[PDB]
Amino acid sequence: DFEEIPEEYL
Amino acid sequence: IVEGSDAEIGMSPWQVMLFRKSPQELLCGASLISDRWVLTAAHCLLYPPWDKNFTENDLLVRIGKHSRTRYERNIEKISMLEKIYIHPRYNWRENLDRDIALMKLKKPVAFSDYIHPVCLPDRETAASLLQAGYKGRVTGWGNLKETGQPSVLQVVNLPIVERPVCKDSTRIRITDNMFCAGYKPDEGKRGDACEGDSGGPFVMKSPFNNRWYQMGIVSWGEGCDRDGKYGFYTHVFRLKKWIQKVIDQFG
Amino acid sequence: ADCGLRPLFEKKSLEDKTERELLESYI
Ligand SMILES: N[C@H](Cc1ccccc1)C(=O)N1CCC[C@H]1C(=O)NCc1cccnc1
Ligand SMILES: *[C@@H]1O[C@H](CO)[C@@H](O)[C@H](O)[C@H]1NC(C)=O
Ligand code: NA
Ligand code: NA
Repeated sequence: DFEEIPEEYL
Repeated sequence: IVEGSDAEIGMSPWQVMLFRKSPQELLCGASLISDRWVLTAAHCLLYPPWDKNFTENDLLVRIGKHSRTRYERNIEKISMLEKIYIHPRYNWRENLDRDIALMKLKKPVAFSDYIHPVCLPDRETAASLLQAGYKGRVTGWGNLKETGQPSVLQVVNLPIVERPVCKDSTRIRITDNMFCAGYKPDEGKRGDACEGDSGGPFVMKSPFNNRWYQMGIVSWGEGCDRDGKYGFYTHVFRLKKWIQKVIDQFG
Repeated sequence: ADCGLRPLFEKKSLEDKTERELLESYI
């Protein structure tokens, strides 16, 4: 359901 | 939030979303109290009856948000956790007494039109504003109904309730570290926090200096927006000496 | 210092649509 976030943050 | 409305842009710039890294999902609300410190409910991080015990690296904080699910490019900011601090006398076994925790960010967040800290009350603003009948404001991306989810941040204004009415509404033992809020059945109007609003702020705008203060933290309720039930909030001022001790100790 | 003063509201002397409901309850 959530738009993926930038990989940087993961 | 049940029976609330969409927030305006920038209406709650201290609102924080607690976000699980994998699977990517909302965990809780929270609030920004300085460029490095975030306030939430302890049960957002530690609740053994539900096998919940998160560590810093399990989590992210998303600040400046409006949309629940979208990645709000050039507006929200996402930060990693340096350390979690739970109140040492948080009572997860019984009644969520002292339901409060702090999160220190790895790096300071940049303030903007959408990102700005809330004040914490001093003794006098608390004594003046924490009165039955006085209204505060609760915000969150939690469920719209007890038994779905909002497109954007929701807001509801709710009156503080007399402590005997709080006590008489429930079989759980309430303590001085809690207050309750919400309309009575005979009041016509309704509204409540619900699942997913946990950890978000209950704020009041002081009429003395026109600043917003965080008086409570979404802690617990029995159902959402049920007639004759009330939402319970952590009493931030009563636990402020702990807050200060942590921030003074750990930066 | 600047806590609790929202850039898009208090800092520009704009009110949100329901803050007055809070003020009116502070009797
Ligand atoms: N429904 C429980 C009631 C309770 C159980 C055990 C101790 C104290 C209270 C609750 O609110 N819980 C169980 C533990 C987490 C918390 C919760 O869901 N809080 C979020 C919430 C739920 C419902 C309404 N408003 C806020
Ligand atoms: C929570 O986890 C921390 C680290 O995993 C651990 O020290 C504690 O035993 C767990 N249970 C608690 C904190 O009640
Ligand atoms: Na009771
Ligand atoms: Na109710």
